Amino acid sequence: TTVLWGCELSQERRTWTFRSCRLLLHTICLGEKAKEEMHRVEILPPQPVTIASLQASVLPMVSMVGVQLSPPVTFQLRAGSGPVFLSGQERY
Amino acid sequence: TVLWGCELSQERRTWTFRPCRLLLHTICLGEKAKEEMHRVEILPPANMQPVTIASLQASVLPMVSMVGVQLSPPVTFQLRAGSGPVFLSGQER
Amino acid sequence: VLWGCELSQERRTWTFRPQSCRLLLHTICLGEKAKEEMHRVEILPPAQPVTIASLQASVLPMVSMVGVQLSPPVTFQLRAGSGPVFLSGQER
Amino acid sequence: TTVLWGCELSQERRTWTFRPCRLLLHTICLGEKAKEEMHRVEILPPVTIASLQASVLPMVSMVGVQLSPPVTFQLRAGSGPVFLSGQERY
Amino acid sequence: TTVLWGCELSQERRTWTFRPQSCRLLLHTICLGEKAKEEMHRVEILPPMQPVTIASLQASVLPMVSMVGVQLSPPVTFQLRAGSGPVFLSGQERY
Repeated sequence: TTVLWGCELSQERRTWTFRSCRLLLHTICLGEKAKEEMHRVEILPPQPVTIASLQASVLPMVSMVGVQLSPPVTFQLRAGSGPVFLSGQERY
Repeated sequence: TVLWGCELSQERRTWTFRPCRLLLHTICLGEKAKEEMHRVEILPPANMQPVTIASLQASVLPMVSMVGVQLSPPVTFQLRAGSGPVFLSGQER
Repeated sequence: VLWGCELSQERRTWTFRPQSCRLLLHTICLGEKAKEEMHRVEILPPAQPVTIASLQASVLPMVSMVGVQLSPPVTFQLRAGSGPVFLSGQER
Repeated sequence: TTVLWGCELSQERRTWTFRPCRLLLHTICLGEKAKEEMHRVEILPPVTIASLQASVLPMVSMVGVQLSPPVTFQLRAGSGPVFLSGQERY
Repeated sequence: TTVLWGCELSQERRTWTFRPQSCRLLLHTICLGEKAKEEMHRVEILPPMQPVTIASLQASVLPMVSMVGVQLSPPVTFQLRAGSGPVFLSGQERY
């Protein structure tokens, strides 16, 4: 049974934790409100791993369909104001 | 098994798929779409926040290909930001 | 086997026929000769069209959609732009 | 068996042929030394598989395409260099 | 058993080798840091045979790429062939 999953990161709310046997991570997208500075999203333990770098006037968003993450997973907006959205599916 | 497609816009920013599995392939801006960024969401089914699946803009990225996304119906797409047209393609399986 | 086609304002359509009961669609690419306007490629019904790609020379000259499998007959149409636009795939 | 595979195309070497199995093709990338013109890469029996340009799209990923050898790539337009990467399987 | 993997390449560390029944490095994304300057970056894999180029990125053009589905057999040596970075690689160690 797969359920749709999503989150929004920003400078005000820089972190989000998924914490169902696997998180299927599909896309990462900038919101229309996001400033122009490069954005960077990392996954934190339990060093950080950078999974995406995006910029409004250069690369709207990115697809990474196929990535499957083992929970718990913490995302952090390591650089930029956001909003930055993430989409995916929980599967078990 | 069956090809699927839908165009979202200011006139129609919402669409819902019902019949097993929507394979979602690409999302593309139309040549008549104006400059502004466009954002496409999937709404949660009624039973917390819409899930953003694509951000596109004509001068910087006019489409994206997310082959491998497989959605269970009903699925409601919404054109959250932008006037469109924005197209969606995929297959009903 | 390997399969490809070129669409243009002169030749706007290109129908695939004959295993070869599956067309794997891999990439869609603008030619270096395509002019600056946005290009849109749709797939047409046998007997509403579905847009599968939007491209523009100065913004995004190609796209990969490896994984799409289509059931023949498939008719592609260059709905907008003058081309050339190329498609590639693998008859399966 | 799997072995990493790569080749480089350019005006000085327009084509490259892989043969003695499937070639898993991964990415196609412009070199930093490349010029600014649009580059187009074909597979010759031609089928165009990529268009790239340094100031617009310097590479593309094609993880999933599997080719039956022999396979000949051609730099149909542009001066290069253009790199291809993949994996020989079996 | 799968574990998240991530490395950072730069002028400082312009080469990293992932060393070892079985294990595959699943290679997911390669992304420029916001601190990378304007030059083109190119990342190779060096034979444990010439180097193989796997990505070309540039901040003002294409700051990252996804290559989900690439499964590398160790040993795998990554090299930042052109560019000062930082450039980040992400993936998972499987099995």
